[PDB]
Amino acid sequence: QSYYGLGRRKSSSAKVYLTPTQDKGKITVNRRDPSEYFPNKLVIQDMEQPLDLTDLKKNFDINVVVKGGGFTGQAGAIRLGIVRALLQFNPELKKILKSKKLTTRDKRVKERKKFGLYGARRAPQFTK
Amino acid sequence: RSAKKGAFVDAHLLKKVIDMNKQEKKRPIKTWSRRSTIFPEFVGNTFAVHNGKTFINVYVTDDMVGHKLGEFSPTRNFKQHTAN
Amino acid sequence: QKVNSNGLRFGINKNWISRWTANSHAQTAKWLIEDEKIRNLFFVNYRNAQVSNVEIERTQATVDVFVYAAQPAFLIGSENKNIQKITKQIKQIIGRTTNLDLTINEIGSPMLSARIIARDLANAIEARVPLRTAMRQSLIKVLKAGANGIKVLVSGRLNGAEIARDKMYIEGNMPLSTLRADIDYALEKAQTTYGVIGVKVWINRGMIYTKGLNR
Amino acid sequence: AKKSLKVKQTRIPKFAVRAYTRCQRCGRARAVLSHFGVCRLCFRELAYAGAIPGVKKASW
Amino acid sequence: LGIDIPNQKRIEIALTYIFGIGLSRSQAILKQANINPDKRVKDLTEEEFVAIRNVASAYKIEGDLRREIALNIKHLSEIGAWRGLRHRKNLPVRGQRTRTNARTRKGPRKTVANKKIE
Amino acid sequence: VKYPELKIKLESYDSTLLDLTTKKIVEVVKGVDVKIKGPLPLPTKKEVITIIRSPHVDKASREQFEKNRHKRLMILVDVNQGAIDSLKRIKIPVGVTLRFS
Amino acid sequence: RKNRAPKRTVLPDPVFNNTLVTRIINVIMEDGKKGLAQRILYGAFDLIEQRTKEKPLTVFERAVGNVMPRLELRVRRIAGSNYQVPTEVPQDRKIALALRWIAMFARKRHEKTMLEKIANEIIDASNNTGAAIKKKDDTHKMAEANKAFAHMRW
RNA sequence: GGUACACGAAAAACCUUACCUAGACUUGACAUCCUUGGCAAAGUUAUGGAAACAUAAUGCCGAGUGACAGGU
RNA sequence: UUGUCUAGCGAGACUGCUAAUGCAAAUUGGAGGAAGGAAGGGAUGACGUCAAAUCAUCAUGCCCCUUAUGUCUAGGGCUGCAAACGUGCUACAAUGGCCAAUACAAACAGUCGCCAGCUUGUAAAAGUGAGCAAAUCUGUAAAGUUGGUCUCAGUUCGGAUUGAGGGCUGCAAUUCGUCCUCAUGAAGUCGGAAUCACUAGUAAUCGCGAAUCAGCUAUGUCGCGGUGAAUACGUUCUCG
Repeated sequence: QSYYGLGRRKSSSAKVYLTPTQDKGKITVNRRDPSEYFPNKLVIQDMEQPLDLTDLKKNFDINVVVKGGGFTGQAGAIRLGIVRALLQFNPELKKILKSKKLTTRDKRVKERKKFGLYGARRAPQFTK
Repeated sequence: RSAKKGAFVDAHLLKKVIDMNKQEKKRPIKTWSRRSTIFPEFVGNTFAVHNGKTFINVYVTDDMVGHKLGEFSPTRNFKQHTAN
Repeated sequence: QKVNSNGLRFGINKNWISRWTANSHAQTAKWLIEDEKIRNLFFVNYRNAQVSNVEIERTQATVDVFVYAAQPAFLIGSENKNIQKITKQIKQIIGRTTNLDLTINEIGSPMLSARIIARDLANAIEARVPLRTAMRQSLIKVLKAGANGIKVLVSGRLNGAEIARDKMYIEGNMPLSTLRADIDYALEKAQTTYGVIGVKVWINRGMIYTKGLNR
Repeated sequence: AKKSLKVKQTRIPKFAVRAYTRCQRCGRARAVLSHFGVCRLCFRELAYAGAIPGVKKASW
Repeated sequence: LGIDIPNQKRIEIALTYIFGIGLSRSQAILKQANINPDKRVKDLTEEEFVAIRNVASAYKIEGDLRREIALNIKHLSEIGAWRGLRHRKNLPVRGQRTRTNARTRKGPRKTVANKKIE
Repeated sequence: VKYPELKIKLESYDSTLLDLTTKKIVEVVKGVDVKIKGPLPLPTKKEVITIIRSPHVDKASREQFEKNRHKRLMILVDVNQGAIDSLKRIKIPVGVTLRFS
Repeated sequence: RKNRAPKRTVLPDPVFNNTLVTRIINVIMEDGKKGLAQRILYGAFDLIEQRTKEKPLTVFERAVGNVMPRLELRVRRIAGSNYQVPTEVPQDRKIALALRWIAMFARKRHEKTMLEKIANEIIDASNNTGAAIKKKDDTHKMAEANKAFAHMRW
């Protein structure tokens, strides 16, 4: 069965189509290679972490389209999308995917940058 | 420079310098501003330029085509540093 | 000191004084510099009008100046002299490029509005009236006529002393901590022979939580 | 010199280098908004009165 | 013409130090003269070194650069003028503040106590 | 017919006020014509006006007023006479401005 | 007076499968990136099996186990001659201090490309040659040196 | 010091601007009233000048006179 | 290889039900669930405290010129410099630097503009040629990453600064907008007595747009974001 989820981690927006067919699970993020889309670092496996908890690269073919985030931002977008499609498969596994802090959005996004806050949170100083 | 009408003169500081350069070199003119672009047609004469104060007569030179009049009028002074 | 409610719980609960919009730095400058003059005139020139609020309604060079008043006769008048006077005044202040078609409408118990109370208190202060008695009468008239608790503060000279000690009133439930309570606010500046005295009144219109946007 | 500020805004004999926008009620082209043709605190109190489109206390 | 400097980095970088040839015109030479990058190489060929010192002169001669700079400094400082006046005192001339800045030309810091009032 | 495929964008200074107009268009266009695109939300290219509080020194605390220039795209793919007759006479609230082709 | 607050530990680095790995990556953080310090750590391991050969996982876990401190010293003063009093801390701050020590002793050095210098730093910190083990030995030896002042605890 | 500083300022070529020197200006540069109309002058291109400031020149639209307008 | 999308609402998250404690309220755990109990940020700032800031929104009470402190154009400073705080940037480098390319937005601005793509270029840019009053058409989104090099140097860090000559807008660009072809590689190789901001997208950090602006030595800031942890024992120092 094809599962549809919602990936919006790091102020992103994603469609996912988890199809547990004979396909290995190739991650087609915006229809280009992950080697240039992502570094070969932790991100190249942070993208596959949802598969890593669902029989990595052997199940849940990830047809994912995304917009939003950078290199780890897009990986997080596809991650939230895949885990949320997995939740949509059966509305009972939200609890067990909450612990991994991938779904049940922890709201980890660069929040509203404030007036007078230069790092988006840093006050100038207690001026003498 | 300015590169877009960057060689323009107000046509009223230009008249007196054109006349005075061609008389022999006549220095004093009542054309006080900082907008006179320097051209080799203004050689030999001085302008009564405005330093933010009275009309001080400074010797203008013509080497560039984008540099301007106030280049020859003093506008800032030294520190004259004091020990306290 | 404290924040003002008419900017705190506004924009989500209370209807705008001016309903207009446009793109960026194209024509909003003229509208924003124009609406304020009309708003101030509707309270300064027509003191007896008792305008709860003026609804400025602009969309592509046309303004429908609505007024919420206790009696239309203040601005309509007998023999339609008040209506022609106000139309000509607003037309001269607005130009010939914009139609006016102003209307005056009854508002249920206008004493639950703050603009009229603030304006009248400012007129009293700049008319050299005893501050104590005038404030007592205003509080009585605003509490008796069917309105909830009130929060009035007059800052500046108290007509002889107590300059930095502003006289602040607190009546009934006035929670600025609440974000939907319909605490209408308006500030006014009394120009008296002692300078300018600032009157601010918060009036409770009844809790506005899940009540909509219309004033 | 509030009259000087507004008049310098308006009158331009032949030199459009003196171009800028400002509030027509209180001038002070410093911190003005050419989007709204108004200064800062006058804008703030006008919005507090509710006569400005979009009025809220830092709602993001 | 020019001072020949050996390379531990690429030739352009060795040129960056010398006056008249800097990071950008030597970059142009490197992209146009087909210079072999130095992967822990001290030098490809010595004979080209001084030759490079002249190719950038196609844009503006380094000797001509410094001569024009010095001549303009002296001319505009000796006469009644502003740019030469601010150049001779060794302060920024293109509109850089000196209140707490412009000290890139005044040295790091020369601490002297200022006037204090009650 | 009658200027077919009239791209009518709607922009407002209020949140619910513009979605209300968009829903009014999508409901009035039906009953006289079917298969019309409805609510088509846009990035709503607003602006944020940051203003200081005191008439004097304050920049670490300068609150913002939000003239939220919202934007909803209304496109009629079926432009029968009743559909665009309703469209031209939608009578949006005065705080709503329509950019029509 | 704030009290015990809910400190949070993020998901481990999912390319090496260790929370200490991601903590180290996020403590030596330069320019804010993890794709940066991840490359730093991978190249450091590559040069570790290049020079001073050792398995990255075993050496990393051994370093984490060993470089952790024992106690902490709180400053106490009454009239004069301020001194220290021992206190116990949870292991989270211990591994955090290890993180900070590694970052400080790695990010700053001559002796060219950072790959080999950080590899050498982590190797020395791992094999009990003094780069962070000396602090652990001292803090144990410090308590028996100022015990006359350590006993004065209220 | 908190209760000022990448502040009020969210821009310093002149304006923005508050000073500076250079020029006129006298209900004045703008402006309420008095006063005079259907052709009435802000701004115009030459032009002394840098421009007001007088001009030749144009807009159902305006000038002078004393009371007064203006004031980061 | 579209119902994510953008924006509105409803259900919902509200101790809902259970167990426990707590004379109460109230709190913890467990279900559905986005979070289990103010859900991370903002706003919400009470009497009054500093008789704090402001006559600089404005109004002006009072004190001040009026054919003159009003007005004014033009020019200049408001970027002066021995000096001392403070904001950031930016570096003190190899996590990087330069070179060329690359992926992404949340979004925001744009019809003297944005400019795709393309010609010249070492360029501020010189232009050809669609599209856009703005999810279209654009504004490199970059950092990240790819490939070469650099081997920890006053350095390919850092572009600070200045001159030969041009470029964007604006009568005028020298001073005071500017940046760049070319030059420069300042200071600063980790910062003293003394301190602040900062607790899951937080700091740190890199970007797109823009506020005034005709235009800008804002690198900034303001809005949106991209990468992105740790600790917080506890009031022992400590401060309100």
